[PDB]
Amino acid sequence: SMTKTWTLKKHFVGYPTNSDFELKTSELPPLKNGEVLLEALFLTVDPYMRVAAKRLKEGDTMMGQQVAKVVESKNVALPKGTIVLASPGWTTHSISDGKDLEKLLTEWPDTIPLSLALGTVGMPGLTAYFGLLEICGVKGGETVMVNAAAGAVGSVVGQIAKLKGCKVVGAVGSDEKVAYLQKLGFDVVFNYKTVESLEETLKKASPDGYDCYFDNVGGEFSNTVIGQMKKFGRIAICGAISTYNRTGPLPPGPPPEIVIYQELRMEAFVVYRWQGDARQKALKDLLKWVLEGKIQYKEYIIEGFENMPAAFMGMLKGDNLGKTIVKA
Amino acid sequence: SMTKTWTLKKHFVGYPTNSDFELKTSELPPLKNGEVLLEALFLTVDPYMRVAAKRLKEGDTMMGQQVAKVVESKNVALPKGTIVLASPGWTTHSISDGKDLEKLLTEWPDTIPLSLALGTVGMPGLTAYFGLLEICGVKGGETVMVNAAAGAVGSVVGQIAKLKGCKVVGAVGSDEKVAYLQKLGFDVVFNYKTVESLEETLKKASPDGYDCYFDNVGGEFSNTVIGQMKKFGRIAICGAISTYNRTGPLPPGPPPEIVIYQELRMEAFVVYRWQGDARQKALKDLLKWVLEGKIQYKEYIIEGFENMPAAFMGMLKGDNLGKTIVKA
Ligand SMILES: CN(Cc1cnc2nc(N)nc(N)c2n1)c1ccc(C(=O)N[C@@H](CCC(=O)O)C(=O)O)cc1
Ligand SMILES: CN(Cc1cnc2nc(N)nc(N)c2n1)c1ccc(C(=O)N[C@@H](CCC(=O)O)C(=O)O)cc1
Repeated sequence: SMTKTWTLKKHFVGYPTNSDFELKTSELPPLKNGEVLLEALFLTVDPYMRVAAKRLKEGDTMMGQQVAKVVESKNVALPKGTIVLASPGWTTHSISDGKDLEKLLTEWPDTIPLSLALGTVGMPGLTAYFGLLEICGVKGGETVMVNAAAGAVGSVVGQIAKLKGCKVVGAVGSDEKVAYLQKLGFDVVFNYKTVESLEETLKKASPDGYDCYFDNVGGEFSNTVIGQMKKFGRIAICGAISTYNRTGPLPPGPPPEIVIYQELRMEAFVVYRWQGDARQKALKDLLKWVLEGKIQYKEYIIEGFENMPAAFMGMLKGDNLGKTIVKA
Repeated sequence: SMTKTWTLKKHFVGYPTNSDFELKTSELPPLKNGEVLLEALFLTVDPYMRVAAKRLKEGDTMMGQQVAKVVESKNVALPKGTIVLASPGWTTHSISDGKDLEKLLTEWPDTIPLSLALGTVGMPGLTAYFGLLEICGVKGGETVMVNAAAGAVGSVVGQIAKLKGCKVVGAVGSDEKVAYLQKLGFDVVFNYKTVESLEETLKKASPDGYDCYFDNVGGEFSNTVIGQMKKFGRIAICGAISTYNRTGPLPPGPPPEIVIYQELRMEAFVVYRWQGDARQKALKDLLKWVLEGKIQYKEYIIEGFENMPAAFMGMLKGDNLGKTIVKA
């Protein structure tokens, strides 16, 4: 069949632009014995792609995951109609030998969008789950500071915190996202772009300090939060989105004297560290909390594979409310 | 009784200079019931004093620990002749009620200098012990990077690593210190002030990266080490000496894409976190290893209390081979 594919025409300089992407059309070969042909239903765009694109050669397909369905099959374990998670990149059709695929939860109901398998009940949600429960290690009652809180990771971090008995403080970059998070049960939410002083806003948000810091942003924002950590405070380093598009050198590191005196623990992680039983268990817990209403979700769905570069750029700028998903 | 005290005349700018200190003489009050008069035998100078001095008021005594002897006693628990660790600051004589004192290990032998209680078999050695064995969590076979490696901390870090079955790489500030660490069993030792490229020297010392980083220095040196940590590498943040005498703005932080991609664990600590049986067992272990030859030591004894500022400045600049101690 035919397929459309987004490739990296030019390595990004600062924020990506439209000319950095090129759409190519091609004819895929026939299926070989044991292979399947997959048709993309929903594709995701995520901040990590900004970092990962730097390792590609120009002309290479953009990396990324998708929900797809088997439309032709020479693999009896993956008959036509099967829905799978696949990571062929930004492409509408692809061929897989079945080994790099992942079926959805067998209990996946029709009452939630399939696209949540790329979001709250997918890798972003699993990232919040392990970053909070394992890396931060919350037990109950802690005060958690989480930035980029309106994204699919931060929004799930705060809600898992709330249903575990923890106070939550969230930072976002738009008053529109401020209201969205209050509805989700966040104790405090503020717009970091507009607050007069971040240090004063954080101190008022919790004069007692912060036990845990789920950090997606990094940079100067993290230095301010670090100064307000309690002793033995834990920092989960999930991302540094504020530096991914940087043209200049990295900002100053956190004041080492504070870090040592407070004896902070700071561990970075990637969701792929957990597999097997641990990963399956977390997925089921996320699905359960979605059905029970403890974890709400919101999506920004963009129609058209042709608009994937636009969805990626809007997502990086925070212009989209909810998980940015492209519908093929 | 009379005493001499070194005070902070002016807050340091960059490295200290002789004019930043002022020696004073005073008359101590009579011993009340339950008190002792302590005569300093050995006083230590250590890098942390540079940071702590910023919090002092001008005129205040410089902080620090000493090995002292009871020369007059109204406390039956501390008779005349008892050797204690005390922290009255840079002073030759002081009065204590006994609650803030620490007796030496009951098994302390007459075959080692008493000044080791301020070094290898004191707080520097305990910092190396807990930092390496618990914060880094060396298990045997790992490769360890330790800077400020010729100090009492770094020298103990490397030798505990050697006796636990690890490969050890050490950076130092002078050619003379390179030879000393070679004799102690360090696998690789180098002078970071004279190498063409820090990145290349570290690569050659361990082409496959570093499992553990015992960090006393921070700054740019640590950014380079972080770029060569293995996946799940662990960093014990003990000090940030490169920033203590800094004059310019703080250096950039570590590249978070490397920290996240490698999933590094980075925890700061201070030796006071461990007390009681844990601290006492560590001290006995250090004493054992010294008596077995598994931990060699070197001291740079400067004679004269009047030379304590010079000892402190030479120690800060890397001029002294071995733990800097002032003999009263
Ligand atoms: C699949 N996955 C794991 C993950 C993490 N880091 C990686 N890093 C690299 N280099 N490569 C990977 N494949 C990779 N994968 C993900 C996917 C999305 C998000 C994430 O943070 N998504 C945004 C999406 C924001 C939005 O769409 O509005 C969020 O904040 O929820 C994190 C981890
Ligand atoms: C007593 N102690 C614990 C410690 C650590 N940080 C502190 N920081 C502050 N502000 N205050 C303290 N009392 C303090 N104490 C110490 C003492 C010395 C060294 C230390 O690093 N000494 C140098 C001495 C170098 C030399 O003499 O050559 C070394 O590397 O061995 C560390 C911890």
